[PDB]
Amino acid sequence: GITFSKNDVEIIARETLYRGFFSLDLYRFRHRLFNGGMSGEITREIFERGHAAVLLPFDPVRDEVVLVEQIRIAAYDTSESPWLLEMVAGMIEAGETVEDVARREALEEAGLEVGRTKPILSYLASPGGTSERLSILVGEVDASTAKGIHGLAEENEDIRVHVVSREQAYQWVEEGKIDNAASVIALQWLQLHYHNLRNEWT
Amino acid sequence: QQGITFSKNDVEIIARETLYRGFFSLDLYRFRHRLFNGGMSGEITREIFERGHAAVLLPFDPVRDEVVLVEQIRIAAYDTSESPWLLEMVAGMIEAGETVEDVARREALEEAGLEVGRTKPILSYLASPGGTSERLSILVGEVDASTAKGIHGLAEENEDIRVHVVSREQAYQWVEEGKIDNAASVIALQWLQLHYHNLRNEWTK
Ligand SMILES: Nc1ncnc2c1ncn2[C@@H]1O[C@H](COP(=O)(O)OP(=O)(O)OC[C@H]2O[C@H](O)[C@H](O)[C@@H]2O)[C@@H](O)[C@H]1O
Ligand SMILES: Nc1ncnc2c1ncn2[C@@H]1O[C@H](COP(=O)(O)OP(=O)(O)OC[C@H]2O[C@H](O)[C@H](O)[C@@H]2O)[C@@H](O)[C@H]1O
Ligand SMILES: [Mg+2]
Ligand SMILES: [Mg+2]
Ligand SMILES: [Mg+2]
Ligand SMILES: [Mg+2]
Repeated sequence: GITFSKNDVEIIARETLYRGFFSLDLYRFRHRLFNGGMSGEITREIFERGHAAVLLPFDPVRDEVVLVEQIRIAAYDTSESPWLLEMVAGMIEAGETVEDVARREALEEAGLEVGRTKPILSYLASPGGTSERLSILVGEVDASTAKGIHGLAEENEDIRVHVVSREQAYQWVEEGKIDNAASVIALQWLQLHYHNLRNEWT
Repeated sequence: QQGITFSKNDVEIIARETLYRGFFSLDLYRFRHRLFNGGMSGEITREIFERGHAAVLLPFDPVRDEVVLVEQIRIAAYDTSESPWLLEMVAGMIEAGETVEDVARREALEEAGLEVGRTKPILSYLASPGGTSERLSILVGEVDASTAKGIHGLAEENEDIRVHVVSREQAYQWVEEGKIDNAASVIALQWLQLHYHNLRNEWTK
């Protein structure tokens, strides 16, 4: 496994470079080197935007997945369209749990009640430049109740529900039609675990 | 089956404003877009972290069923991880005029001392598109894991990297256990777990 621990790094200071809806911080730190020495003082720019909960809504009876479609303008420059097919997800605020956020967002974004849940994985989105961690759950849903247009208007959130079969969703990952990290991770996990999960939940 | 509903013709980007520029940038996108129930939104603003785009290389030894991991500190992991040293894929930013393949091969040498044989695309993904534009394009690369050892990275860039060789099965079990938990490695190693049988047959013929 890894070589060094938090006993091997000192964060000297963090400087807020930008404070708005999100923050950008300069971390100043020193750390042990693999060759046996200590680094000098290093600085890194880090995008601070909190952490998120992600829900894969899976119907184990029908072998169906619920996707949500919404515009993500940051996708515009490298994608055919900025509207993406994604997992239910939202930011975790102070004192909330991953699972309570997932359930609130499943209701607000897809009109879905969630039954049983299991953790998938918790991952760092891009840890060279952002602290963001996302914790994915799979949630038992009745996909026949998933339809229509959702999202909170007062937050300029406009979301369309799509229901597909599991195999169809995974085909869309293979084809590049679904290409955001949270959805790729969740649906690859589903393809590796669906036999046991469907058995557990049926 | 239809898929997504709207295209770039359905969104108007009114302006972008750089709010902060240093090594990276934070931009404010100002835009309007079509609504599903009809009509156009009002003006919306989003803060977007701009850091360019990256190439990622999963170094896979098909003879040995082994993967090469690189360990380095990622200080952004500190607040949510037991240690900021992460086990990762070879990866680097893509400079203008460069291909994903060119970057992947260069970084394999710089970060792991690895010569790469054949490559195949895995997947290209958006890291976190609600708040960053970053796209990462993953290749799998054919390597001899018996050549993978030691300390690498560019010291003049304060890049200090240690090579680890593990079995594919061990690497994937570490994803399941949360010991590997950065997106690029998770995506690449899940893909490998779904495709290694055919990939080994393809590359050992
Ligand atoms: N946050 C930072 N702030 C300042 N300088 C930095 C930073 N990150 C890197 N540098 C400088 O830039 C040099 C080279 O950075 P390269 O190695 O091509 O990129 P990558 O591997 O870091 O990022 C690639 C992906 O993997 C990661 O997970 C990222 O999140 C990306 O998603 C470093 O040695 C530093 O001097
Ligand atoms: N970039 C932004 N700039 C300004 N306001 C924003 C921004 N993003 C969201 N808001 C405001 O905050 C509201 C709620 O945004 P949240 O709870 O985070 O949900 P989510 O699904 O968007 O992001 C969750 C993850 O998925 C994505 O990939 C992200 O990268 C995350 O990783 C928006 O409707 C706006 O009012
Ligand atoms: Mg959301
Ligand atoms: Mg929401
Ligand atoms: Mg790198
Ligand atoms: Mg490098």
